[PDB]
Amino acid sequence: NKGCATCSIGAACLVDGPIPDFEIAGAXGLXGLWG
Repeated sequence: NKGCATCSIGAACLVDGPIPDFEIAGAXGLXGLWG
């Protein structure tokens, strides 16, 4: 959806590898995953 534009980036901490820890910096991406 055009609503979740404030965080079109996407949810990805990367803490599941390099170990940067919940490095999302914009979970808004979820707003787009649905619309």
